[PDB]
Amino acid sequence: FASQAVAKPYFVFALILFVGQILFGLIMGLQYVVGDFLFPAIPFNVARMVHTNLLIVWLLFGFMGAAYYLVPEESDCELYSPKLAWILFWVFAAAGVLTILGYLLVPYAGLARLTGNELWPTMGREFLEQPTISKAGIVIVALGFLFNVGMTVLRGRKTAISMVLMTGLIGLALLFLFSFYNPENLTRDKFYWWWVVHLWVEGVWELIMGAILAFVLVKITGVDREVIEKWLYVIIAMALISGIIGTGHHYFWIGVPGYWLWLGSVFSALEPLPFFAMVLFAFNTINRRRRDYPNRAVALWAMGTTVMAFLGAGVWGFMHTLAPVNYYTHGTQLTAAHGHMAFYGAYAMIVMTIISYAMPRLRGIGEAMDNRSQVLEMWGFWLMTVAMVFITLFLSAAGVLQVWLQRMPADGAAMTFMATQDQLAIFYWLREGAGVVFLIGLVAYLLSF
Amino acid sequence: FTKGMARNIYFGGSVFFILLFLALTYHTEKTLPERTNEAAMSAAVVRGKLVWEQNNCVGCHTLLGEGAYFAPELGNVVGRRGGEEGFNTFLQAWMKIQPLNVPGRRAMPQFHLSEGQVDDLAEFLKWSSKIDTNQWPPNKEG
Amino acid sequence: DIQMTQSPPYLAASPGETITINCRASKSIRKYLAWYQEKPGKTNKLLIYSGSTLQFGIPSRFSGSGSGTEFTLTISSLEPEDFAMYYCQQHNEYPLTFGAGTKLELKRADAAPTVSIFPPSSEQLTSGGASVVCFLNNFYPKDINVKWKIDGSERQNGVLNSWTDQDSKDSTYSMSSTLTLTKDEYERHNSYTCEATHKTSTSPIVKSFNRNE
Amino acid sequence: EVQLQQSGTVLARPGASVKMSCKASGYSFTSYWMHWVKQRPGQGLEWIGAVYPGNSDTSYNQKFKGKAKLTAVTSASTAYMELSSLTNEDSAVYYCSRSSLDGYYVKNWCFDVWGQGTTVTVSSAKTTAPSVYPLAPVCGDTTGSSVTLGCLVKGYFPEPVTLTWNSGSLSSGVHTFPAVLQSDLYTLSSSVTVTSSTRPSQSITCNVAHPASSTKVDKKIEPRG
Ligand code: HEC
Ligand code: HEM
Ligand code: HEM
Ligand SMILES: [Ca+2]
Ligand SMILES: [Fe+3]
Ligand SMILES: [O]
Repeated sequence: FASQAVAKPYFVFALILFVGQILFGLIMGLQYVVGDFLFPAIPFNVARMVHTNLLIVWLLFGFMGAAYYLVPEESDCELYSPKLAWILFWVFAAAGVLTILGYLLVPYAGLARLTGNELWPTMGREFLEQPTISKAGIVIVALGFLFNVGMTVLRGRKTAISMVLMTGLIGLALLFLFSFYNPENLTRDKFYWWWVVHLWVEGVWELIMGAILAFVLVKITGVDREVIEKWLYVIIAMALISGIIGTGHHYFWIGVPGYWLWLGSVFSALEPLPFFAMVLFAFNTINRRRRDYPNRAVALWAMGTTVMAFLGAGVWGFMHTLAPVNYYTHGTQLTAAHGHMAFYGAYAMIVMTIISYAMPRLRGIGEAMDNRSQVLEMWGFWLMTVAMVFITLFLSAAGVLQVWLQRMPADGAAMTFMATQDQLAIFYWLREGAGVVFLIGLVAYLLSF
Repeated sequence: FTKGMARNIYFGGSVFFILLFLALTYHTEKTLPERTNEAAMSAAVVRGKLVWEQNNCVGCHTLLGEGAYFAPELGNVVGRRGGEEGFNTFLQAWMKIQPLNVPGRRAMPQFHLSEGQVDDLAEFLKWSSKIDTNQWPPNKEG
Repeated sequence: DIQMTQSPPYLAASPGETITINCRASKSIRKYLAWYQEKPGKTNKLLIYSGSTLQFGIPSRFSGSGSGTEFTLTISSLEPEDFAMYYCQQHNEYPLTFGAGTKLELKRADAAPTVSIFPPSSEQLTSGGASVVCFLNNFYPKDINVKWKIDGSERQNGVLNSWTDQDSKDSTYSMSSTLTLTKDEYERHNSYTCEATHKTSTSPIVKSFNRNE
Repeated sequence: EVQLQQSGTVLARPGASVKMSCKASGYSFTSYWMHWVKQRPGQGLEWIGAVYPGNSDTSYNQKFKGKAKLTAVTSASTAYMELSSLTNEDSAVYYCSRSSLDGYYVKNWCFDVWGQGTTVTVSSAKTTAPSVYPLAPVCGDTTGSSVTLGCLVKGYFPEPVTLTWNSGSLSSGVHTFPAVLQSDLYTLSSSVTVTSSTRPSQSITCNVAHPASSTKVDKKIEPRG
């Protein structure tokens, strides 16, 4: 199928933006330990919002591209609108780029003023720092996309893969609506904030990744459609079942009733399950091949992604999801550690899993690259992957050291924020190091093209 | 055990839990005016919240333990800076003296805030600090 | 090491007036100068750090300014409790170093000293010693000079001086002078004299006694 | 409230050693540099050194690298300074104080709270009670509308002495001068101005107490004859 041609820009643009994310992560990582680095010009809070908004946005481009590609194979027909796919690309790229720039080129508050935040306040919330106009831009682009791709599954086959990925996307769009809801009451604010972040990341995205993964197994393997989709259904079932009440894990210390400590810890315990079964899925349907597949780089990506998703979201999430542990660890380098591996492990990795699949057969090259461009990919796989397990280790080491020095002693013996921060330097230095390894590993993954 | 019985577990399994969650969030919202002490949520504090969002403090600090890990928890900062009585006065000073300029220290920008805006910020923080937070953070340091 | 010199050593002023004091550094210290106040029976108190930043709690009547090498502290409308010692501290480099301070005294109307001379007590005497004491009391400004004349001839050796700080009640100073001699040296001469010269007069205040009676 | 509490006066002989302490209360002891500063009479402040109780590191002024040893005990929130091979130049007041910012890398900052100071006096003198002599006016020189008397307190060690007139009840018109050194020993003096119909008509007594020696004398000032 031809009009899968549209999926390229989205990937390519996504790769660029993700280079951006790293440099800014690298700035922050330096600012930790050289605390005035690039101050006043680029304060920590600006670098962060660039780092974290480039993450969200690039992953979206990945997702979309992914949809634009696999849907038409699944749907058995050409995509509804290539022109809408191309137009949207530019709107959404223009919007991402313009808003990152606002962050850099104007002090946040003046940017508030400038975009008339005054009218309908939505800025200044973690991951929701974009002006109310950029949010709406993001919304419009999303709705057009659902239309373009959703229209493609009304006419045409309905696989379970497409159905499930479609549910995936629609939910992502709808929940993103709560970003326009900014309650005057602080605890009510945080309460609904989590309906975006967590309902995204432990619920509705899981559908998007599962479906993306299920697709790649099907094609990469030959294994029967009926078992993959049966499995695909099992995994989301466990995701939704554990994840919806699970949002309780974010509900311990914010103002909402105590019963959340119980509900949240109980259901949270179950949340690694989808991810484990995701590793089972991975190995077992890429255990029993109807054919050896030219690209063993997709295989790897597919396994790695499930494995990493499980260590990061699965294992690291459990470590600190029970209330009595969370009580001390909440809002700590342990939080940074989990956030990193899990986002990398599930969502970064899956985006590249598909890229490795779609890309060759998109520049019309073939089902894989020349062995030169294959061993590069695998090197880039291993540098980035290893680097991240390193990044999270140093971060955990620093988290645990923070909890010991600041959280556990009583008043008077607990060390101040800024002073325990200084003891942690060595870890942050090593963290920068792993961060450098990563960039190099991205650059390799890139030069595989 | 086939794909159908798998798919329904998903359908109903998630309809049950969505409604259950919507129920509890209904229940939660009716305790909030007691827990967060909305009776004491003044024009001052709602405005303070605005000042907070518009300057992106959460881009560096944590509030009630969510936010950024660069800089201290402000959720309980009242307690650790002369508390109820003199906090407003402190925060007035705190904001005009940034950045401190100790070499190599992490720095806080100068926001050029009005004495009105700072005074709002203070009530917002003072009020934030009295939310029933299930006894979090563990201690004075936050 | 970098060395600080403050000026002036002391300064007199009145309540409600403005005064300003200087602190110079031997080499550049960028913006990193602090000032402290010292008062009797209280702990040293940070006023300004970083050249110009008021410390929490300090009233804004205090201020400071400078960079590089040359710095000043200013008090806007002096107050009764501002009369104190002020020290400056460089905080740019190891080792930390301090200026030797500025005493900010309360001005008052000039006042002549009351002089009294005292011969050795009869008990000091029968024990072998002879202290002649002279009190110069309740005077202003602090500058004064005492001169011991024995039998018309000035005496330099064996004289100890002691001075009070500015009285907190009446803003004047006092001073005793003690000429210490032996019973023997003491019984050798006849007339002992205490001379104070102080700007409230061109002519010395003269107290004496003859040893017989 | 942030407070530093420093130990009492110590007396030492030359060549000996001395250890003073500073007890911190009201903040996180382990998070601030504790600094130590020396001050001798009429002599300007000198930074001795600092300790950081969070990891026990120290920093010494090169001029005190032999003299001083800073350590800290984290469970008692107290820091200590041992000075050694005491010289007469070591008689001085010693302050501790707390860096006004927290953390290990603010090594050389300004301080925001000071101890009250601990005195060190280095001397070979032995403990000795003062001799206390009444000073009356020159005999027959009775001429004013007021008259002044004095008490002379001589040859004592160590400081301090407290002096009063008429057991404290006669307290204005009084000055007491700072003690000074002659050789080993201190001497100090006090005067009282009182209206000339008061004495010798009523009785005026000098009261000197020296607690180092457990002495309390009372000299009543008698007219001369
Ligand atoms: C990153 C550039 C920051 C942003 C954005 C804001 N703050 Fe901040 N703050 C920052 C740092 C690195 C520090 C530690 C400073 C030090 O040298 O000690 C702080 C400190 C504070 C504090 C002191 C709290 C405490 O020590 O317990 C307060 C009250 C504070 N900051 C408030 C604050 C507010 C109200 C902001 C919104 C306008 C804000 N900060 C943004 C860094 C940064
Ligand atoms: C791939 C899925 C996941 C992603 C992308 C992810 C990401 C994150 C991020 C970024 C945060 C910090 C949020 C913030 O900025 O406030 C966070 C917090 C948290 N996550 Fe998840 N997570 C995932 C899965 C999980 C799972 C499966 C669990 C439970 C086993 C979990 C448990 C937690 C807990 C308990 C916190 C709170 C930390 C604190 O209280 O300070 N996460 N997660
Ligand atoms: C390797 C180079 C990287 C560096 C140096 C880096 C550094 C950082 C830093 C310093 C923060 C902010 C911590 C704070 O608020 O105090 C952060 C946030 C974050 N980063 Fe990165 N990062 C890097 C790569 C990545 C990658 C590939 C991802 C995607 C998985 C990622 C995902 C995130 C997320 C989700 C947060 C939100 C943190 C939270 O709220 O807990 N980072 N990063
Ligand atoms: Ca966060
Ligand atoms: Fe979660
Ligand atoms: O999460």
